[PDB]
Amino acid sequence: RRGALIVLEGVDRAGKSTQSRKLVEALCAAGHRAELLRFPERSTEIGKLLSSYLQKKSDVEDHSVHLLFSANRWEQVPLIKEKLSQGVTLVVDRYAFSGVAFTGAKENFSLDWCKQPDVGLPKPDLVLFLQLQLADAAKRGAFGHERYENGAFQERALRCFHQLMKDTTLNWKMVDASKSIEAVHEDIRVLSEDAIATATEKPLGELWK
Amino acid sequence: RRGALIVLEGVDRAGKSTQSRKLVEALCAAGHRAELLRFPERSTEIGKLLSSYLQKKSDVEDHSVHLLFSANRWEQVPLIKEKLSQGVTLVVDRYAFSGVAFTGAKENFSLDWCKQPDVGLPKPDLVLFLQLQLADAAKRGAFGHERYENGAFQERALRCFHQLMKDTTLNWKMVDASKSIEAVHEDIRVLSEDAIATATEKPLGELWK
Ligand SMILES: Nc1ncnc2c1ncn2[C@@H]1O[C@H](COP(=O)(O)OP(=O)(O)NP(=O)(O)O)[C@@H](O)[C@H]1O
Ligand SMILES: Nc1ncnc2c1ncn2[C@@H]1O[C@H](COP(=O)(O)OP(=O)(O)NP(=O)(O)O)[C@@H](O)[C@H]1O
Ligand SMILES: Cc1cn([C@H]2CC[C@@H](COP(=O)(O)O)O2)c(=O)[nH]c1=O
Ligand SMILES: Cc1cn([C@H]2CC[C@@H](COP(=O)(O)O)O2)c(=O)[nH]c1=O
Ligand SMILES: [Mg+2]
Ligand SMILES: [Mg+2]
Ligand SMILES: [Mg+2]
Repeated sequence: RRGALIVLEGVDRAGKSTQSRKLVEALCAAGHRAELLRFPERSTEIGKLLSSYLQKKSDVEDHSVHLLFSANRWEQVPLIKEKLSQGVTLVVDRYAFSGVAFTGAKENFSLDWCKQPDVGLPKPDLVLFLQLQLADAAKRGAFGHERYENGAFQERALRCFHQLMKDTTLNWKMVDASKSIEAVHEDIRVLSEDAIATATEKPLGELWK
Repeated sequence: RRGALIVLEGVDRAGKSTQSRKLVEALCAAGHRAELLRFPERSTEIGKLLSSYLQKKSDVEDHSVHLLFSANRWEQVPLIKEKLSQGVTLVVDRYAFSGVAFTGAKENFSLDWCKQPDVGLPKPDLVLFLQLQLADAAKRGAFGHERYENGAFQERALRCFHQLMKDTTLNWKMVDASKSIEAVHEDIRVLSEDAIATATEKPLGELWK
């Protein structure tokens, strides 16, 4: 009985990390085997290049960095497939969607080109998109100092996210991330319990193919 | 008057590195501004991951390593465009073709998927393919100990190379690499002088688009 692959995507400060963490804790408290993953995963060789780039300690050509973000997901595929096959549900804090939306926000990057490297990755059974008015998201304190942490770039990534959501091959679920942390959690949790109960029914798919 | 982008591809031990070196020396002796590049370029962060992988000091998931080889070319695009625009012809010892042929030789890698990351790179004005009977190429001493240095894998990369050569958007030129080092050089050199003289006539193209 395989585990489910559940991804959280969403506007900046939309609550992806808080909800990913709470979701795993709640699933495990309700007797599921669930573990948390995030992207980028900064602990590998690739991830350390990505962390330095996001912190602006290094500059990386735009196509190269896009490919490194994708490679960073592929290096985890063997582990993802193994965990799911063993019945462990995986909750993932950002995935290929963020990859495509962020590079796709830069000038002269087509969505098609941005998606290709991630074609074939493990297909999520559930993709939650935490929706929040960009302005309320900036009221969630203030912008950090990493790359992309500005208003104009975020609006352009949001547009790309909306294009990806026309992709009917994927089980997208909109979440109203403007509610309290606990109210948002309870929405996410019920949609996740549903997905887990149906993921044991059809094999793990392949993304964008 | 832009420089030309000339790539050498070819079967193992076909003579790509020797000819790349001789070609640059001859072009410069004949008053051209020409410089040598190679892929993978093992001096960058990415290139050191690639060198360790090829030497088998490290194992890398197959999709991730394919993307790293491509990223390794994109990190050099800014320099490639700048050099060509300044009138410097660039002689390149392996390029995206080797990227696609080598991963494309592994099971379950489609040529389409393998080409995507390199879509958009600077399009070579001339692609020389050094042809040699795989057996005569093994008579060029013996196999080293790096990855892919075996007979069965080389035949499968050669097949992929032949599929890429049906790509009429590219100026492929077959070279008979079984002749002497000097005879092969003289063939390559004349085809290169021709390409350089025509590359000042149309803008640098984009690969596979
Ligand atoms: N529903 C919520 N209401 C109010 N504040 C929240 C809510 N969810 C999270 N926060 C706070 O807002 C900040 C961002 O939350 P976080 O879960 O880190 O978002 P995130 O989407 O992962 N951000 P990022 O990784 O920067 O895109 C943190 O201080 C959270 O405590
Ligand atoms: N035309 C030739 N005839 C005979 N030996 C040659 C010829 N060209 C190169 N060699 C020798 O064959 C070996 C391989 O040459 P090299 O130029 O390094 O090939 P290469 O294609 O770059 N190999 P690789 O990088 O391993 O695919 C070297 O010892 C060369 O001196
Ligand atoms: C997964 C992924 C992410 N991104 C961006 C989103 C914001 C930043 C991470 O920020 P956090 O580490 O704070 O989640 O990195 C990309 O540009 N491409 C990708 O493939
Ligand atoms: C450019 C490139 C190369 N290759 C392989 C060809 C043989 C080895 C390099 O060997 P040499 O360093 O000895 O040329 O690396 C890939 O697998 N993908 C690529 O994108
Ligand atoms: Mg977060
Ligand atoms: Mg060589
Ligand atoms: Mg396509």
